[PDB]
Amino acid sequence: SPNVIYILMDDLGYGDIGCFGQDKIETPHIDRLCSEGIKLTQHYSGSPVSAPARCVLMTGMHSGHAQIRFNNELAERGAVNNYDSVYVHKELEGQFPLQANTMTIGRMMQQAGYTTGCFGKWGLGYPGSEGTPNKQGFDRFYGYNCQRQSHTYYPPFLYNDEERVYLSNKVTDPHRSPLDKGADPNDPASYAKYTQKEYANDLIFDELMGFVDANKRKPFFLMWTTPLPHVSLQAPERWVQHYVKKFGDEKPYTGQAGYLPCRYPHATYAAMISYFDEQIGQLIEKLKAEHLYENTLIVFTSDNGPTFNGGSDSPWFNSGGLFNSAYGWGKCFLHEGGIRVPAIITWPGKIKPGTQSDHICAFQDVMPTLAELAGITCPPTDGISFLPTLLGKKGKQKEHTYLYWEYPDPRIGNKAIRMGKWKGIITDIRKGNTQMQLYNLETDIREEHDVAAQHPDIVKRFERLMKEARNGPDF
Ligand SMILES: [Ca+2]
Repeated sequence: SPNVIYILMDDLGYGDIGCFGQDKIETPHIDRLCSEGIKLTQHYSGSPVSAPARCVLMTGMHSGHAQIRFNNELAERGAVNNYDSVYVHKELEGQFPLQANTMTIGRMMQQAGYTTGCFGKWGLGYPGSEGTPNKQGFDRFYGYNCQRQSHTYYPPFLYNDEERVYLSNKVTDPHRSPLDKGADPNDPASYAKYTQKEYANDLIFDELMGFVDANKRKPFFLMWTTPLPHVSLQAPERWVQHYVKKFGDEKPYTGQAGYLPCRYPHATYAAMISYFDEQIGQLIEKLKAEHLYENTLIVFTSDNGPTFNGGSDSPWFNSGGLFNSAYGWGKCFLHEGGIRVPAIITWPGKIKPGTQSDHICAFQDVMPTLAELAGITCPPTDGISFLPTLLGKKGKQKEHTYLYWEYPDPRIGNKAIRMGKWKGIITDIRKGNTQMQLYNLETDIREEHDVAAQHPDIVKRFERLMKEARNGPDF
C-alpha cells in the first residue's frame, strides 16, 4: 500500500498545461508527469469555486450533499474584509468551518496508519474553529488558513499547524493597493512595491519538502493545496522576464478587475504556472533520490476552472482548452469550462505511462479511490472508486448514473446534471429562473447550442434527478 501526493492547483484551467493543449505556458515537469501516467479527460471538481470544491474533495460527498456549498466569509463576525483588522484579530480570519468529527480523506488515511500533511491553502475553517487542518485529519499543516489572505503572495504571516508564523512582509490589502498617484503605469519600477521579502510559495515548498525528508521511511498522505495560479499576479522576476522575452511587450494591468496591479499580466500568469511546474520538478528529483518514485502515487489537478478578473486573460491563453473561459463560462459557473479540470495520475510500474481514460469521475470519487488503494473499508460517500481505471481494468470500473453540481452563491445560483453526453444547467436561480439549458457534449463541447426544447423528456428526467440528488434547504 503506497504513499499518495495529491497536488491541487487553484483556478488552473483545463487547457493551462501543455498536455491539455497549452501553446504559450511551458509546463515541462507537468507534461513529463503526464507522459509517465494516465491523463483523465472527463474529471470534474465538486464546485466552480474553492471552498465547496475542497469540501467535496475532503468529505467524499457531492455539492448537493456537502457541508460547504459556497465561499462563506462569516462577515457577521466583523471587519473580515479588512486585512489590518484580520492581522490584529484572528477571530476575523478564514471561512465557514467543517463540523468536528467530519470524516475527511486526511482522517481516513490517518486511521489507515498514514502520517498526513497539507501544504499551501486550507479554506475549510477559521483559526480556532472545529474545522482547522489539524482537527480535520492532518497531523501537519503549513501556509494560508484563509482564502482572503492568499490574495497576496507576500502575506504578513502564515500557519505552522495551529500557530501563526509572522513574516518580514508589511500587512497589505491587495484590493486597495493601486499605483502611487502619478506613477508611470508602463514603468516596471511603479510595481516594485508588490514584491516584498518572503514569497509564500517558497516557504510552503521548503516545508512540504521538509515533511517528505521527515517521513521518507514512513507511509505518508501529502496534499499540496497550492494557491497558484490564483490572482494576484505575483511571481519571481526570473520567471516573469522569461515570458517578457517570449511574449514581448504588453498593456499593463492597473487593477480594473480587482487584486494587485501588474506591469506584464500575461508574462506573470505564465511565470506563476512555470514557477510551480519547476517546484514539481524538484519534488520528483527528491522522490527518485530517496527511491520513493516507484512506491508513490501522485494526483495533479485544479480546484475549479480559469478566472475572469485580477488581470487574468483566460481567452488569450485559451485556459479553458476545449471550453470557453470568458466570465459566465469558467470559474463561478457550472459550464464545463468551470467544473471540468485537468487531471494526471502517476504510479510507476502500476499505472501505464502515456495512457488516457475518458471515465466520468469527480472529487467525490477521490475518497473511495484512496480507501480501495489503502485496502480499507470506505466511509459513507457519494464517490465511486476510479482505481480500476488507473490500473487498466476497465472491466471492473463502476460508472455514475449521473453527476450533480449546485453552486448556491448569493447573486446567481446554479444547478447542473451530467448523464452521458447530456449536460443540463439551471443558472440565474436567485433571479427566480427555473428554465433548464440542455447541451449535447458529444456534438457541442462548448455548450453554445441549447436544445432543451427538443428533449422535454430529458429536461424532466434531469429536473427530478436534481430533487433526488440534493440535501438541506432548496434555493
Ligand atoms: Ca479556486
